[PDB]
Amino acid sequence: FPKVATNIMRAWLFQHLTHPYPSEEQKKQLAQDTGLTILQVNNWFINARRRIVQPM
Repeated sequence: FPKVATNIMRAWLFQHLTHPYPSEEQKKQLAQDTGLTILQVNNWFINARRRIVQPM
C-alpha cells in the first residue's frame, strides 16, 4: 500500500537523520521493501531533504 511505502521510507529517514543519503545498496533494499523503483526511492529522499530544510 502507499502508506506502507511511505512509512518504510520515513522510518529509514528518521533512523538516518544525520546522514539521510541511502547508498546504492540501501536504495535497492528500500525499493524492494516499498515496491517502488530505485528512481522513485531517490526522488522521495530528494524531496524529503528539501522539505526538511525548507523555510518555516
